[PDB]
Amino acid sequence: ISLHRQLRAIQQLARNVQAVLGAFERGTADQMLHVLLEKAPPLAL
Amino acid sequence: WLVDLTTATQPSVAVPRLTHADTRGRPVDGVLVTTAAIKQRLLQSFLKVEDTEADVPVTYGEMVLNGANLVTALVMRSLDDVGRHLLEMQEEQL
Amino acid sequence: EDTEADVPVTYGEMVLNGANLVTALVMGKAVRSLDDVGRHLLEMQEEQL
Amino acid sequence: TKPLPTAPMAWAESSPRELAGHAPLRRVLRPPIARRDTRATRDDTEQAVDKILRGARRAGAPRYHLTRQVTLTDLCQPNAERAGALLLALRHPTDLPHLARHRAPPGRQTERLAEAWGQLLEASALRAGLVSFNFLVAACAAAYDARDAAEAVRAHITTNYGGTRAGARLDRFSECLRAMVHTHVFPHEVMRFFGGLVSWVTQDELASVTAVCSGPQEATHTGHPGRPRSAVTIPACAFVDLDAELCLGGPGAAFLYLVFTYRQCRDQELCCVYVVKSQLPPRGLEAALERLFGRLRITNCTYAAFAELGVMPDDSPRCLHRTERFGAVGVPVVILEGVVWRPGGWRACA
Repeated sequence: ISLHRQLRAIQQLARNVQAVLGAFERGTADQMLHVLLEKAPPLAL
Repeated sequence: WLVDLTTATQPSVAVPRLTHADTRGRPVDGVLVTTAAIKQRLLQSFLKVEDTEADVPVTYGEMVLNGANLVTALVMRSLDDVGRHLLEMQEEQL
Repeated sequence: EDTEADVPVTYGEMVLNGANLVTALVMGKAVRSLDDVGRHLLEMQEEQL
Repeated sequence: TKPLPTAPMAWAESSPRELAGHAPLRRVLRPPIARRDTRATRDDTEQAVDKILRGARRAGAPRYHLTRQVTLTDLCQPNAERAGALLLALRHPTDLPHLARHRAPPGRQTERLAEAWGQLLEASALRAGLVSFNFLVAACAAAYDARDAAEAVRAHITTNYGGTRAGARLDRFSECLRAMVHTHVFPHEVMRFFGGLVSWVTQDELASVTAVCSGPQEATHTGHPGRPRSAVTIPACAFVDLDAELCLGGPGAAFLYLVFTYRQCRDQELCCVYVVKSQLPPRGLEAALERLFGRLRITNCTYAAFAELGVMPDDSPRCLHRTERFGAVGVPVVILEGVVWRPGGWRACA
């Protein structure tokens, strides 16, 4: 019975970790914008 | 006077699965508690003893899960397997 | 860009995991008669599935 | 006879609750409490015997209290008027000349009511009878507000009522009504409600009228098997609402009342009989009589007298306003629908 709950609670982590591990493939898309906006001067200059 | 101690309590609610009974099986209603001075005074003069060796239950009562939040998941196998996996995870608790 | 579309027909239904309660008439008091409580539970929870 | 819209078709038969209620009682079990732990007729009349058995193998349906009365045909005419009119019983008129001697104020002609009533007995003959409502409208027709439809009431009465010189019955009974208020014997002290028409029996000079003294209207088996149905009809001069004149437009059951209006003057005394439809308490009604009819208050003890007549059980009550035919006469008639009759007593003035 207690092991059957652990099949719910350990697999509950595999959601919430992949939602936090998924914050790092969108940190790349974030912090490749914050650098290319600092390498770039505007067209008018 | 002892009659009154026994008449002032309204009966309980619950029904145990196993009752303290005599060797004959007559069940036991209540419990008096005193010091050893008074108890041994009654058992001589005033009261009587219908039996000595009684029966007592042994195993403790247990519990069963009735109802729960239904929470599952999957990794995408049709879309109904979410449903079928529930009955699975219900069939366990039975 | 289209004329005829495909649409479902049947409604849905629900899956029932409820609170399962008993009120059971009883004649005589003994373990079997009492265990029937435990039994009628399983009977009833066996029914939902 | 067992169709297949079953859940309604069994519901109209008087249910599944009576089957299930007799199921735990009677269908199961030995419990309640037990131990512990000859060519055309026959078979035409023979199935009619079986129809009595069909009348006996079985038997909503509302109740009634039908009444009958042997009624002289002087004042009312149950043949001329169709089934579904109001009716009015009377006291016996031998009490009229004595009560006028004690209820009339000093200085007034107490001999007038006994004389005016005596002229009526010699005018309809050219015994507590019955006054029909349509006959009463043409009597008090000379006091109304809509005077043309009161003449439409007077148009069919002088042509359809049985008797000689029906207009002489009208103008003498209207003289009796002017002698009522003058001798202070008010017409509500005499006019008593008798139930709505369903049928009547014809005979020379008298008729045996059947009526519902209490109950609903339309489901009385009238006698006619094609139509056991007869709507309540009222002429347009007497029909007064209080939902439109007081802006009470909400749904709800609508009550029906009779209302007399009294004008006490020197030899010019008016009478008006109105049918008041309301959503009001009967105790919450006298204040509404103060708002409308204060003109007859000054010219006069109250000017008004009223009693209950019946209840419409509808949530949104439905009325009609048509022009029906009493013979060949088109009369603007307010046809009421779905009326459940419950009478009551009059209310006081002095």
